[PDB]
Amino acid sequence: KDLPIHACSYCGIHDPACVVYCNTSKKWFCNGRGNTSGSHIVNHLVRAKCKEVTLHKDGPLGETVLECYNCGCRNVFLLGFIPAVVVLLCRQPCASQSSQWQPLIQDRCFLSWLVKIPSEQEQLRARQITAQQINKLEELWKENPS
Amino acid sequence: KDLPIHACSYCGIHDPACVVYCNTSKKWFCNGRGNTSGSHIVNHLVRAKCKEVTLHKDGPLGETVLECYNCGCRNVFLLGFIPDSVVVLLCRQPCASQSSQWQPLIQDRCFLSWLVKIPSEQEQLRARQITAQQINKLEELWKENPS
Amino acid sequence: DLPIHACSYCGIHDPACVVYCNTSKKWFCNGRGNTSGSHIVNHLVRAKCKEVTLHKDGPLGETVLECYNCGCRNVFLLGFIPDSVVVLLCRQPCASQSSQWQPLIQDRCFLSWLVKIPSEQEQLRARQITAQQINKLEELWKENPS
Amino acid sequence: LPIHACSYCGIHDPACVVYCNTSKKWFCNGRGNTSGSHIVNHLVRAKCKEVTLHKDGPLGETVLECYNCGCRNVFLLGFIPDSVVVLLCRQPCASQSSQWQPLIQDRCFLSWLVKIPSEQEQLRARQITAQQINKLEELWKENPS
Amino acid sequence: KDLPIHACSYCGIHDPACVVYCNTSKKWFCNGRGNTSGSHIVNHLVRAKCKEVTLHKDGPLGETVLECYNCGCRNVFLLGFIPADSVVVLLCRQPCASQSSQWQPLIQDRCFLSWLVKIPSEQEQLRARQITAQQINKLEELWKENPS
Amino acid sequence: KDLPIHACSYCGIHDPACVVYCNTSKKWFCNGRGNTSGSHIVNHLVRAKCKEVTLHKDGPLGETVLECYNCGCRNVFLLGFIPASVVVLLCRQPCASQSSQWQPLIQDRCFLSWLVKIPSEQEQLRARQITAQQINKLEELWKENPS
Amino acid sequence: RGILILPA
Amino acid sequence: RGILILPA
Amino acid sequence: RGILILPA
Amino acid sequence: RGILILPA
Amino acid sequence: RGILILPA
Amino acid sequence: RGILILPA
Ligand SMILES: [Zn+2]
Ligand SMILES: [Zn+2]
Ligand SMILES: [Zn+2]
Ligand SMILES: [Zn+2]
Ligand SMILES: [Zn+2]
Ligand SMILES: [Zn+2]
Ligand SMILES: [Zn+2]
Ligand SMILES: [Zn+2]
Ligand SMILES: [Zn+2]
Ligand SMILES: [Zn+2]
Ligand SMILES: [Zn+2]
Ligand SMILES: [Zn+2]
Ligand SMILES: [Zn+2]
Repeated sequence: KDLPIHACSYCGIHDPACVVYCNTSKKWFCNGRGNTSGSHIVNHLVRAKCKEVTLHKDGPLGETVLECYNCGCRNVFLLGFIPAVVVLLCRQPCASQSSQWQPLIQDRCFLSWLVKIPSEQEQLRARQITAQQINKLEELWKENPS
Repeated sequence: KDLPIHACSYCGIHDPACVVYCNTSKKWFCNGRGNTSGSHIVNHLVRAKCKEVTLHKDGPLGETVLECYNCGCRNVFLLGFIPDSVVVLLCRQPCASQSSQWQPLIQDRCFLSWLVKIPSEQEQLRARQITAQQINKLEELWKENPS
Repeated sequence: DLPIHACSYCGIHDPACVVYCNTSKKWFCNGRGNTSGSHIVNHLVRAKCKEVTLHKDGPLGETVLECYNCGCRNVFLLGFIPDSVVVLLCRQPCASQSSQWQPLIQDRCFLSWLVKIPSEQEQLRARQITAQQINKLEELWKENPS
Repeated sequence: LPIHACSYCGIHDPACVVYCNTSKKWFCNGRGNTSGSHIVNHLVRAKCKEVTLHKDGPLGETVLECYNCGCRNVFLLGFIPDSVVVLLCRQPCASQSSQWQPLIQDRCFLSWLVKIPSEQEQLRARQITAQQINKLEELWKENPS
Repeated sequence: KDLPIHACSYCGIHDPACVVYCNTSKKWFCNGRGNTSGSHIVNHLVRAKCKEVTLHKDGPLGETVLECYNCGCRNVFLLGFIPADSVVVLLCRQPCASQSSQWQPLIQDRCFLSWLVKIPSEQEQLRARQITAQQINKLEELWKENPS
Repeated sequence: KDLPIHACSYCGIHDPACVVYCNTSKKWFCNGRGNTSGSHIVNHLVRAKCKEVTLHKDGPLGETVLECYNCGCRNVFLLGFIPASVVVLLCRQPCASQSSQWQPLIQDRCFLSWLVKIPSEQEQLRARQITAQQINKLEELWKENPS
Repeated sequence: RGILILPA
Repeated sequence: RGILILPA
Repeated sequence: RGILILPA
Repeated sequence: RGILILPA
Repeated sequence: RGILILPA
Repeated sequence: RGILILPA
């Protein structure tokens, strides 16, 4: 099939409210858990040791690079938010007492108001891939990124 | 709230076509995954090391303890079926052996959707959200205080 | 020069908040202001009407509310029964056991998922009008509808 | 049979029949062999709501309607008590701001409005089953006659 | 035998999830193909030049006239559907489902989609009266003078 | 001015080779876009949810309700044609089906120009100027007062 | 119009 | 009725 | 009128 | 005519 | 006891 | 860049 360019490189889900652009690897991944214990994008970020993401314009939040309001850090593993509207802040120093906060990644997935968790149903229709197969595929991606 | 007696002990969904009674633990669990990688009922059966279940009367099939037509085994991890509109439950072995196309009732660590329905996304977001860790701990505690 | 869909009592024109009276052919909002019921409902009781239409740009689009079964348009007889869909039905007979149901007008306003409640903030900015002035005005609308 | 005989079973005591204003046929307030009255069953099946009582009945020729707003939906009308009756919609017209009892209880009209035919009078009728009513109403769409 | 009122006028199938009411000719037809290349209901619609149908009350979807959500058009050859989890919206292909106003027609391979009207099994069509293409055309030809 | 009865109800163009009668609303519209992105006639058909049209007697093809040769369907959104220097109109389905090179009568939301002439810019520049919103505005008022 | 006088 | 001869 | 709720 | 699909 | 008759 | 307005 000719699936869109913003489809999860693991399972193919392409709902724009559900996929995340990895700025470093230059490939999209969704925020569903599938058959692993974490979401596809997070697992990818952990495995490939990347940290900066971009949302899709047709998601609820539009095309948006996540970064600290205060200093511009783009490390999603350091970023979090405080209600008010949401303001994104590094946990340290920018959200410190001197400068109610919660990280953007909980239970190794993006919070669903940031990136939609695909429903169990829609993930059933997507390409089924096991944890072995992701490591399977990530290992290869350095020699052949395509 | 005082939720019905057949509501999922992990997250509370109580649609009767979606819950399964654990005959050993004497509690109910749903066939949605929630925030885990398998369904609640299966995870409980694996974790509490149980095997015999009962469906709810107001589910599609009424109140029914699952068991083999041939031998009466009640181990759902061994039960399955082979196909118009009658279904016979059979152990994969020996009762479904060639000497005596088969598929288990538990696939992808949940019960088949025609047996026990998967709760909708809408329906799982509204339920009490609980993590895989929280389940693991809570199952560990249930030996000390089932209440 | 207020938009055509402004509450004839107080002027709110947020399309998710106003309702067209199909008989009197004017618009009314689903906020209470300082009354004990919402403007649309208060109007319906005073002018003795029953059939309404939602706004084109509201969450549910342009929609004459009516029973799924018999087509009755009497909002005071209609209610609903529940994945994310709702069916409208007369209380009698169409929602009877032989033919979990809840009426569409509760606490003398439309349910907010049907017609949005204007916020207290948004109603203070609207033209504020007292209970007498409305009955006053409904009395006048008989001779001069304008 | 008279023109006001129950189109289902033929009963024609004028204090017992009800005119359906939409389908333009008459029906009795007896149950016969069914679980509800013929007229109510008719109203539910054909999806009608407006009726007229018979002139030689205790209340004479009368289209039932709300005193306050003029609604004619029998499924919404009711009354509250010495010897006068005011018909009122349950909502809004009978609300607290505007002990109420519907005119249709136990799938028939109250007996003081339209009398329930006797066991004697229902036995001498054309016996008809619920299946048959359901069947016959289905045909009445193409050939009402 | 005395077949129910909703039996296919061609072959006798009367499973309510399998028959479709032709609103114009006022007869019932099933969605099985038999020995033709299309379902009895579709074949009837093409030859008798009809277009508006109604499903049976005891089918999965109840008594329901298929029509466009937007304009109320009832032409089954123009209607199609769009998903919304297990909810579906019907729309004319044009204009109502147009880009400016992923869509699929209700009739594919000359039958109604099976989730709308069930295709009888080969087994269940074998038990029904067998009818050839020749006999149907004859009968449609006959239905004009004496619909009975 | 006293324009003919067959003038575009939106902009006043009245060349009989350019206007189309709406059989339901009983008004005329031209096949020019003016200041909008589609022709006036189509925009009205989509807006008022109509479908059956009639051409003007003094046009190249005379007074004619467009319809399928085969079944008499009059829905212009389903109609198309197949060349014969003769043309036959046919529903997309079933009448133009394989069992029963076809092209719709409406492409890029106007009637094909051999069916209805597109007015020249000169003729559209002189017409009453109207915006897409004003048309939306004007259609909404027309059920309350068609006049 | 909404009023019924009971028979006795 | 369904057949059109285009203008000469 | 145009919306269909499909089986389980 | 009578069925409503509510927002997200 | 071992047999399930499912509806359609 | 660091501030987010959430859906309805
Ligand atoms: Zn994925
Ligand atoms: Zn920072
Ligand atoms: Zn659960
Ligand atoms: Zn066995
Ligand atoms: Zn107001
Ligand atoms: Zn109703
Ligand atoms: Zn009777
Ligand atoms: Zn009333
Ligand atoms: Zn057939
Ligand atoms: Zn049509
Ligand atoms: Zn349409
Ligand atoms: Zn024009
Ligand atoms: Zn045709």
